[PDB]
Amino acid sequence: LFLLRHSSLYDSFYYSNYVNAKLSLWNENGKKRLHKMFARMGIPLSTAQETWLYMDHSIKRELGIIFDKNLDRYGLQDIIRDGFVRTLGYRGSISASEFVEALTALLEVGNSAQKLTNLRKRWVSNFWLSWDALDDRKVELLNRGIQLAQDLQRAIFNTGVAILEKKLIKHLRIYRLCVLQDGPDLDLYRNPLTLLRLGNWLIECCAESEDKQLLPMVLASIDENTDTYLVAGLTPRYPRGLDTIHTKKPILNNFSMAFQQITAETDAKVRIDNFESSIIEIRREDLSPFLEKLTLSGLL
Amino acid sequence: IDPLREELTLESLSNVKANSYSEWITQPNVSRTIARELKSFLLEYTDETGRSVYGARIRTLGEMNSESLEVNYRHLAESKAILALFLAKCPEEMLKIFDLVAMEATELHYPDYARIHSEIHVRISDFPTIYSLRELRESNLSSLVRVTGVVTRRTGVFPQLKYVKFNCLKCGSILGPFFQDSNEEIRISFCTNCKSKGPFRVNGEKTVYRNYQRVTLQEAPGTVPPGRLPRHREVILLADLVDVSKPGEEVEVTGIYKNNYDGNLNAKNGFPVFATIIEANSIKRREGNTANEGEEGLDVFSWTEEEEREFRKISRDRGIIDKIISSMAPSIYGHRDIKTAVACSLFGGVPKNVNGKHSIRGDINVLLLGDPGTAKSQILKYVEKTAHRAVFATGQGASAVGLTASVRKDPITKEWTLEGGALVLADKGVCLIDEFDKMNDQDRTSIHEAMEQQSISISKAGIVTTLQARCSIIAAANPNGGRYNSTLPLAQNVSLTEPILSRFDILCVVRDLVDEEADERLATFVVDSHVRSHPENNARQRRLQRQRKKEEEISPIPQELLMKYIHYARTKIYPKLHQMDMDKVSRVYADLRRESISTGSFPITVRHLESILRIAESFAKMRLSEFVSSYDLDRAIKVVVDSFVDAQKVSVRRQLRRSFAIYT
Ligand SMILES: Nc1ncnc2c1ncn2[C@@H]1O[C@H](COP(=O)(O)OP(=O)(O)O)[C@@H](O)[C@H]1O
Ligand SMILES: [Mg+2]
Ligand SMILES: [Zn+2]
Repeated sequence: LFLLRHSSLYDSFYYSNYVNAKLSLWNENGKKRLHKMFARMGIPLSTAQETWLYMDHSIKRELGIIFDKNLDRYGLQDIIRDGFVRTLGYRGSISASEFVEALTALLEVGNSAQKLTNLRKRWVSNFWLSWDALDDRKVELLNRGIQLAQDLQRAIFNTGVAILEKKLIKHLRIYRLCVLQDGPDLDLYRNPLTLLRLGNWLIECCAESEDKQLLPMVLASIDENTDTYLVAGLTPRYPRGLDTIHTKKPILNNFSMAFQQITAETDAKVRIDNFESSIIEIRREDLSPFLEKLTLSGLL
Repeated sequence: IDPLREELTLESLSNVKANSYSEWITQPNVSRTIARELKSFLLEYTDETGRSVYGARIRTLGEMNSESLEVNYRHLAESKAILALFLAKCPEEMLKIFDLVAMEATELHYPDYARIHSEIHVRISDFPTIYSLRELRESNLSSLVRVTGVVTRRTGVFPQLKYVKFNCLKCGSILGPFFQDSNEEIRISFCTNCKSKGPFRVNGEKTVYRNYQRVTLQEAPGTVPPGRLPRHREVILLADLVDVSKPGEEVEVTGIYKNNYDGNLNAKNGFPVFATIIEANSIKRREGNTANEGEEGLDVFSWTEEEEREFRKISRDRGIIDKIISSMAPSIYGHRDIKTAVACSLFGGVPKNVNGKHSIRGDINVLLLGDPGTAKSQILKYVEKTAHRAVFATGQGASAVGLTASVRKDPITKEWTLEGGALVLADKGVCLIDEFDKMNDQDRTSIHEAMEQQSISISKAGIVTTLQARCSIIAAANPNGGRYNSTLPLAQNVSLTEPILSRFDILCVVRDLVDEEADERLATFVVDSHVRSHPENNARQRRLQRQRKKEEEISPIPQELLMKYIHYARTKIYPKLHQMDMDKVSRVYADLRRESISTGSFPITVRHLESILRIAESFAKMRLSEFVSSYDLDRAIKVVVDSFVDAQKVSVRRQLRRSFAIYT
């Protein structure tokens, strides 16, 4: 669940990739199913939306049993897991996943060639906010990171809702394709990490499920201040928590090789300077020929 | 076998062996039989479709965290006649048993629902017999009644003691908790242990509280005989029923007719006369729903899950907007430009609040300026019928503070207080003002703030407050001289001023012209409609089927389904704009301003660009779509440009139409 200990239980179930994937919370049916689940668990809606600290202690203590008996009905049996929780005297307790989420949020939104250099300088600066958050004396930074993580997850959820409602995810035999052109929050997706977050959200939702053959996904975004794309190849994922011989085997990311070969053969002034070779920057005009060549290559 | 656990059968249950219905029901075995039969009815009842109605109702009840299960009286009467008779004759104990059997059907679906709501109430929807406050007599005492009236007065919600605990003054022993009647006070005279004449201090370690409210129900003006004083009754609203009825509304009250001893009554009258009250069981909002009395259920605008699926299926159709427009006032022959505007106003736009500093209206106002006999009042009546919350007012029949809000002195507290008006009553609804041009200037001017700011400001008698008026206004007016003069500009044909005209999003000018083909077609349609509506031209199922067959001729969508669709779209759909042609809209606005520079023309301001956006939002909403498409924006642009062109004069109309042909 997303930041269970620093938000409400309703928010924790709502803004979770796995819960949305297994319930489709991006439409009204998913919300109705979630409300029905909460009603059968015996937790009032007002109680669920209460913050974690002030939630009724009886329900908080019984939460483990309540989940043990009710999550199986709705297919959320995988929510049960064992993690590491760290506490300091007279302070709140924070789990490892929540700490990592706060650090990533600080890294992402913490606060021609010239603009690119300025953006990369800003990211380098955010690195130091993330570094400072690792200290026990700087807890205000951690709280700020938690709030930014909540906001970023909300924005990514809105963008994913927009993508899925419009049916923007074109399906080609070799691979899937999704291109963002006129979203409300296009600026947030200049950072590769936010784009990867959105890509993971989309991969878990409606793709990990539906019993559809695994297919690599292409996610692209556009920034008007520079008029270029940020293409990011994403490897497919097996259903979460499904131990199997084929699930035991890993899935490799072949997009770096195909992108490099296309760039070398073609002439579109593509950038492969990023460490993650699957993320490239493409000029506005060249994306259509690049995708044509990608489809015709068949090396994905 | 324990005799207290044995049960009878239904035919044996019909045969009564007690001195009264209450005594028969209260017997252990009879109570067990009644509970078993009620549970069977709840679990096994099936409609024409074949699915359990009450299973779905219980599922929805649990989903929404509610504590009221609605049961239709007709269903119970058909399924179990004897139980319906018992409920009619002895509502109290029957309702207690029904409430118990309902928390065991709810708990069947949601095992741990007791942690949300301790108890669940059963509400009767359609009692076959309807009484007036004048018709009530002593024979209706301690029996379920259904009355209609006007909520003249209201109290604040108070916590009432569910259980009262008593302790002896002298002995100090604490008597057990006792049930608190809603009607009158509970007292202990004779102590079981102490046997002390003296009173008991009322004390309790822990007490459970209940919501309580009281209203003054008055005969509605429509039903009271002309020129006669109205009769009134006091209605008591218990938990979950409070705040459902607001003062000035018209409601139908299903409750228990109860009497109690009143000393002052006796004193004043001089006879042993008992005061009377009504214990509300269910409330149905009858305001603005006179023509909707033929339906069933407490709320006719509510929907079920299957109806929601049907709404989705209807919306997925490509030509949904055309069908919706065609279904607006099917009995009116043409005026496809007055139907489109009415549909857009009914669906409305999406209000916006930019960063919490800027507020933008999200409602559409329409004005009908036309000839005397062009079916405007009928359109207003249809809009009143279809809208969820509607208020109808006439020109001179409306005062400047009858609209908006007014200040009075409270009879009880002798203090200045605030009352609502037409606008207030039409919150998130529609306000219809027939004979707009005949309004007093003062009266007219009142609505200026309300129509754009969506708020009412009152500074009177030390009362400094701002209300919410999020109501759309559709008005019908007659041009100066009683007939439109197409040669003169629009401004010279009406006496309204620039601000009021600008506040109206859509203008629909109606002209009556003599034409052989148009006259023939209109006369044929009118005659066909008149023949169709002639009163002479299961039994309930047969009546519904023939009504549906009659309706199918003139409307592609059922009217009740249309009202439910409109309510669902308004409540659950909030479209947004993300992809749109900025240059197209900007050029359209600039061209409109340039053409409107002419003297006496229809005023044009940024309000109309915002109205174009609002109409695009409404068109998107008509399809239950979460995003505005280019087609909806084009349709809104066409509507606005067509209205502007039609508002012009004859001489320049051809030039204007030729110039604007690109957008339309
Ligand atoms: N286009 C039309 N289609 C069907 N009936 C019409 C049409 N126009 C007028 N009528 C009939 O003529 C009458 C017009 O009266 P009404 O519209 O109430 O007057 P006003 O237009 O001043 O409000 C109505 O009873 C209506 O049945
Ligand atoms: Mg009229
Ligand atoms: Zn005593």
